[PDB]
Amino acid sequence: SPNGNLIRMLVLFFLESELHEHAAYLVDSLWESSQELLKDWECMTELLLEEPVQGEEAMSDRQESALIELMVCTIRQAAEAHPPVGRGRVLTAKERKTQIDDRNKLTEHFIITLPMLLSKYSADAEKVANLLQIPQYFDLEIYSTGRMEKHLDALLKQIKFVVEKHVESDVLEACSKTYSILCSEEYTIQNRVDIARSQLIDEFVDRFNHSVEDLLQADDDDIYNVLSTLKRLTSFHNAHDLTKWDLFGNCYRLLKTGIEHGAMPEQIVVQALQCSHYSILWQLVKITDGSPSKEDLLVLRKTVKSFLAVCQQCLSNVNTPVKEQAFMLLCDLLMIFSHQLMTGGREGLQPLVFNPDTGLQSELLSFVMDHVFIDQEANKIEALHKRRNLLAAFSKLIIYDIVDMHAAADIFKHYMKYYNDYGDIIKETLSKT
Repeated sequence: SPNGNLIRMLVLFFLESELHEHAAYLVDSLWESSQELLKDWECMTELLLEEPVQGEEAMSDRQESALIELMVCTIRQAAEAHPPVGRGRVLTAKERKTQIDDRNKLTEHFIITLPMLLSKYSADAEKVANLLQIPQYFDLEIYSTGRMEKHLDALLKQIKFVVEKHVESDVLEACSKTYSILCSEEYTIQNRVDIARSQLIDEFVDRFNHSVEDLLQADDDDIYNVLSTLKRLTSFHNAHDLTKWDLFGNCYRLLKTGIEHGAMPEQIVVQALQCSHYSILWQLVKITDGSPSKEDLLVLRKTVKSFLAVCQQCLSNVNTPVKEQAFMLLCDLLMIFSHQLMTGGREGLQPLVFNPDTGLQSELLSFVMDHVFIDQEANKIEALHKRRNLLAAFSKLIIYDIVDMHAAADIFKHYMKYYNDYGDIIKETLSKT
């Protein structure tokens, strides 16, 4: 493949030079002139899947990662037929025809080759997370049309292998999204994916339940067995309703054990808090869409009240990731279960309304002082945007007077004191320089 040499050098140009920071911007800039080369997906998957021939240099691991990332960018650009975010709308008749044929080409090719790609690179977390961004651009009807049921089985097989081998959050999130996508088209393949997903969840709920009992009744393995299985269940509980498995019960036991004795690892606490939050959100969805009874509402109220106390108690955990996690869920729940919940003819949801007492408001205000306004490279701007999200989620409680909006203003005036006292002098000084 002479196109193979061009693809190889394009990967080299993207890695060796600093002219293009993002792969999506490089693909977009060359899309007008090199669209046919950038859509030779048969050539890209052959470079990734075939072994080097005699006299040919093997691709390094970084070049294979860049080729995968570039390949996914071309898949998006061909399927969506518009530049990526940041570079952005009527398509001509030919462009719409090109999009339909592109969508058909990439769907048939990657329904076959994505299982092969996932199998070869199953251990590489960054590569698998990128490869799992591909099914969202599939024309999923082809699974039934082209009689490609065996390739759906091969994809479901490789996703389960990926879930079983990985604990990274981006990998587990990409697997969860792929399961959600595969159940969003037609019921014949929806039922086949539901069977594979439910069996995958059943196997990890059993392993999680057995690990929780091993831990509470500790070893390094006991800690890993709980954390690793809880990570996969927490990642799937966002997009998948896992309430038929009573996951809140064991998460509550883990959090209560960590509150009394204070020996629970921080990441088990963070995952247990997040998993419990997801369970509550799904329980609210089911209780909202249906016609619940008085017992249904008060059962969820008992659950939310006990979890609000756990999040408040977790604010005193020695580990700051637990504080931030509990604080984010506090600001989330106090906004969801406020009087906002009674909008749109849903006054029957009043028993689910919660008002934070004085002690909780004071502890929420304390977190802002010690963990949002702190004294003291790529992790600095990430922690800054994290603290901004923490303050933004807390500011919504201020606007609607869920917390003491006056006590929060005095905290704001305190940390803005240098700007109100010397800001005018500093502004006009930096202007004339």
